[PDB]
Amino acid sequence: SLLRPHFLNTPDKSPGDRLTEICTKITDVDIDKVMINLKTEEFVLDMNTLQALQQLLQWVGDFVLYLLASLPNLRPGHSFLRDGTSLGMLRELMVVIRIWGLLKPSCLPVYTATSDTQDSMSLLFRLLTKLWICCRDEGPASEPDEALVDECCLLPSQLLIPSLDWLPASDGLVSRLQPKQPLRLQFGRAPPKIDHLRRLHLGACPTEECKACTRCGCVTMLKSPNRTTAVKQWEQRWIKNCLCGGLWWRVPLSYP
Amino acid sequence: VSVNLEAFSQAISAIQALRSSVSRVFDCLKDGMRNKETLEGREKAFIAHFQDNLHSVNRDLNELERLSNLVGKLYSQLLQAYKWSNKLQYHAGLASGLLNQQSLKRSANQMLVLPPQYVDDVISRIDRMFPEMSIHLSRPNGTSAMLLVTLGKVLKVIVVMRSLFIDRTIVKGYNENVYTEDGKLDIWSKSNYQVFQKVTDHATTALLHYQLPQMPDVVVRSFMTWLRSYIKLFQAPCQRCGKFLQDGLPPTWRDFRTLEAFHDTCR
Ligand SMILES: [Zn+2]
Ligand SMILES: [Zn+2]
Repeated sequence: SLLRPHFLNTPDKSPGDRLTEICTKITDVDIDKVMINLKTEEFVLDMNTLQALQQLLQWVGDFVLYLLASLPNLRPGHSFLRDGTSLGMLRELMVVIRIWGLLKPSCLPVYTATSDTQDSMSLLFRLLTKLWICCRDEGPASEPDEALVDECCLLPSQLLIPSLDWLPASDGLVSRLQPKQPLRLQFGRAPPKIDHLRRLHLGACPTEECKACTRCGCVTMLKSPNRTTAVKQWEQRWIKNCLCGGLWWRVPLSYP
Repeated sequence: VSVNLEAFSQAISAIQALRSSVSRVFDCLKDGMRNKETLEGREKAFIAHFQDNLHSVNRDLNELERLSNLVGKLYSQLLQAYKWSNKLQYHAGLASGLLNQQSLKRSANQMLVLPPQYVDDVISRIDRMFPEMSIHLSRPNGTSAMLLVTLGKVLKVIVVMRSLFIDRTIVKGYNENVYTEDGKLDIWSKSNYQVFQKVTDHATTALLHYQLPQMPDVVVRSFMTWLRSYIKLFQAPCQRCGKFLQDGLPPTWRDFRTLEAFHDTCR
């Protein structure tokens, strides 16, 4: 949604669809060869919001790296390895991340690399294309070959797979309940802290107050950190609800 | 020498302290600001902890530098026996001290005779140590040995034993004639001064105090150890009032087990 095409070249296709068509017909394993054919004077932002997108792009890169390192092993990523569509989406985001990194290098995700002559984005894109060509086949279900398996075994050696927060921190009663047994509760008794929507690390005991979703359980801080540099296209989606749909519900501070 | 051992163990702990304090700086900065009710209070707490951690790193680095300024420079079976010997020796020293402080013996009962040669060997063994004390044994009256212990240019002590156990002591000054007309020891006299009569009284309490029941070598050795501390008469001040003179007396009381000077009025 953010990329506003400055001029309409090859009309009747919006630049989301041009990007998806171009990424689905060009199966090149290099990121440069995909990035060449994509009219890259169109993919321009004002270098302010482009900088403020850093944490979402960080989540994209970290999730891709976690997924590819998780490939040699039921874990938090097991479904995505065989879904061709989601891997296509991850490819498209890596390509637009590469273009936006060439415009401004501060928007890029960071990887702590165990080498200094490394292009980590191109490495992850090579492994992602080689995984995705498995699943973009018609009627395929191709089990991944051993070359990808050993290359993704080399990924903790080349980069550090960080950690990730997974959203449904389950405190719902319906999993806890059983038929023929009622829970007897008291009111107010209640029988690594991140903001999950704007991917900001809160402290050990967070100083700013938070909302929690009532269904999934994601936590966001209540007021935006920087009201000037705020990607309002992303923050204004979750004003009234979470993405899962549930309502927000203010959480009280600890004060330890 | 042992000072190099202590300086090296010291600087070992200095390196461990430096490393842990640097890691503590970076760990407390990893967590970030806590909550702490008042906003002003949380800012104060974070700033104080960071500053204290930085100061501790600086102190540890300085201590390592100070130790650097002060530093100076089948076979395994033998070293294992050496280590185990030192361990047993130190273990036995601690356990012996703890046990003889608290004995449960109430009476010797359930349900003195010595060669004078043995006395001379014991007292010559004491005279070999303490190079400022000279002990001169003589026996003018039978087997009861009489000792002249001169002490620096300060004292002449006449000790009258009875079967290798101290019985009486008389402390006289340096110039004072301890001899009678016939050149025998003057066993029964006093010392014309207030100070040395006080030190005779303190020496009689010293021989009443250091009393083991059986073994007398520790008694005479400990009495001479206590007596050796009187060489700093007229130079040591009292450890209670600071001054040298209470009623024109120097501190005549060298306290047992911690040889410190006191005026006897200052107990
Ligand atoms: Zn939710
Ligand atoms: Zn005093």
